Amino acid sequence: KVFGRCELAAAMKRHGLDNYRGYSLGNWVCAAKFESNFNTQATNRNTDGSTDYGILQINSRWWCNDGRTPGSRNLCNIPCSALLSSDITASVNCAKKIVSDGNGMNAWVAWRNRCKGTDVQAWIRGCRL
Repeated sequence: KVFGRCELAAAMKRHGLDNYRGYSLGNWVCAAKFESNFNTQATNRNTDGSTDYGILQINSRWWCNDGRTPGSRNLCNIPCSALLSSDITASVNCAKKIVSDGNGMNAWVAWRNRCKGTDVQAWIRGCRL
């Protein structure tokens, strides 16, 4: 599914992402915009055999179980396929762990390249949630 800008903002807010760990809602919306273009089915296969999944392009190396190494890593305790659901619950809950892992939102390259240092409030402008 491809979310609308404010539709996603509303959903993320519903899941308590607004100001989570000091990161305003606009940061999360901006991140999704440039990581997957608001597409929950977005998948990115890296040249290392790993894959980034979903709306927030979470990498399979550490955060989910893709069936190749059960019992290993999988810090979010979920099958990577769960990150491809139209229901963003899994992606959001896993993102909360990622953002608390010590590198803030810098764990998302698209965010650090196109969102960081900008007025992310623009991403929720007109949403009046």
